[PDB]
Amino acid sequence: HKILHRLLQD
Amino acid sequence: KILHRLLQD
Amino acid sequence: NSLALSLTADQMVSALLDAEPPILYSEYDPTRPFSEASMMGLLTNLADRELVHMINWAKRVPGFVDLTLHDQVHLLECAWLEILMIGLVWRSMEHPGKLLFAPNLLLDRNQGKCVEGMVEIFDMLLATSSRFRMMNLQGEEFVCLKSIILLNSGVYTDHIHRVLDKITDTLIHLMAKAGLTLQQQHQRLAQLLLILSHIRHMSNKGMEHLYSMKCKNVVPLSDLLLEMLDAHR
Amino acid sequence: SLALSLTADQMVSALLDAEPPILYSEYDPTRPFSEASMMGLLTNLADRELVHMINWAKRVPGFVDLTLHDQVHLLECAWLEILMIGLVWRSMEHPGKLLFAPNLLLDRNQVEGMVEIFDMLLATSSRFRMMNLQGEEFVCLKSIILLNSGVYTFSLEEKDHIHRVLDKITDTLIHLMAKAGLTLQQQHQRLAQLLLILSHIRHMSNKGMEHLYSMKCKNVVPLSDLLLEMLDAHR
Ligand SMILES: C=CCCn1nc2c(C(F)(F)F)cccc2c1-c1ccc(O)cc1O
Ligand SMILES: C=CCCn1nc2c(C(F)(F)F)cccc2c1-c1ccc(O)cc1O
Repeated sequence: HKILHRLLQD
Repeated sequence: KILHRLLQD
Repeated sequence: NSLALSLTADQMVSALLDAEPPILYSEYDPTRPFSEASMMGLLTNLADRELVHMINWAKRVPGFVDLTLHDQVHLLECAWLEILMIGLVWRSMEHPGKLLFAPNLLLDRNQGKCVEGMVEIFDMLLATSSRFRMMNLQGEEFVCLKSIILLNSGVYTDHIHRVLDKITDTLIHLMAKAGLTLQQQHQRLAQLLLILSHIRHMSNKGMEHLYSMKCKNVVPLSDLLLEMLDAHR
Repeated sequence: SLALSLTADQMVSALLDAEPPILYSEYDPTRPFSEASMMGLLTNLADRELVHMINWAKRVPGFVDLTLHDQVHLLECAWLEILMIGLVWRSMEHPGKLLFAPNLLLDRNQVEGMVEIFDMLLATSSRFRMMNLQGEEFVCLKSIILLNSGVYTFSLEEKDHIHRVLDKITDTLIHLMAKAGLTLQQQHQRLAQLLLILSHIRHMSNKGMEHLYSMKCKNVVPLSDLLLEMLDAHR
């Protein structure tokens, strides 16, 4: 649910 | 100041 | 086995130089900020945009990619403000007495002081900038320090340590390449690394200030900044 | 200055001789303690330690060459870092525990907040242990903290003198490592490893200073006049 979790993937 | 006092003798 | 440990000094320097994020601009409104609202509006907006470049820069720091996602997240959560701050200090070197937040946004301590609790942090940043200038800090050295901050700041809270050693090797290689004697090399390494203590200090004090600002809830904060801030409390 | 003329071996001897004593707490295993009382033990202890630290600082080569105004500033900035590194050093050979005093060893399971800080102090102690940190290295690290932590928040000739002494301490550290049989690559790496730990010590100090402010305002855990004054300096 952290934005950083998403950003670090892409 | 305590620290000042302790520092000077 | 991490590819990072197999790079030569020169390859490490190139990798880091190539990974540098660009220097972003602030709004083109020529109004010099003199209030909390205006100043912090500009600073958070800038920070928000810079964060996105920082995330993609981190991924390009040798060894970072070898960490689990959760570890990458933790390092970034710990270090983000230190990293923004060291960037600011670097950009400001050639402008004594000024903080170059962006090429179109130079602030001085007279602006800092129109915001409770800000001048003390401004003054620390300025002194750090001055230190960099008087040390004739080089871009190649700067990128090593920034990577060290990324990998070191959250490291407690073997791979990372081996990568940190490699960066040390790289800083020494740079200094030897620049003609420094052996004594000058270890003295300079120590000088650079001790400055990281002060960078940590400014980040910690900054973080406190931002928490206070978050609560006041006047300055708009992005959800990403909120999460980055939350990680510290 | 006399500090500038010291050989590495003389610097080390001087620092070792200047070490403060290890103090006891008032802990009593037969007595019940609360979060408040257990904290009073740490603050009472820290207060008595401060007096020894002040007298220790005067024997750190270079320190007494500074104005009283600057000595005061350095100690206000560094006092918790210095207490903390000493604690971590005392705790090296006690995995999972912090040896506040020979009669006071606490584990993670010992307070409301603070566990985060305990955990960081434990990690730092584990770190020292893994590096097999030497006493000679420890006393160098502690003197570096004293001189360095406040150096960027004050003639700025005073600042130059501090930087010179600091460089001397780096020389001393390298000297120690060379004498230990480390290759040059190994010396530089270990020097960096040691100095990066100082960033973590700074962090723990900053986080502790914030926790202590809450404790004060809470006005439950006792705090000596000197400790209140040392705290005010960071605020
Ligand atoms: C919430 C994001 C703002 C980041 N930030 N905060 C700063 C402060 C204080 F508010 F924490 F006190 C003082 C000085 C600079 C600050 C920055 C900042 C640093 C570098 C950068 O490129 C952008 C920034 O907003
Ligand atoms: C008012 C003086 C207390 C000093 N202090 N504070 C500590 C904390 C926290 F409460 F700030 F979080 C956590 C862990 C150790 C703390 C110490 C301390 C450190 C070393 C020492 O020899 C004595 C101490 O009280």
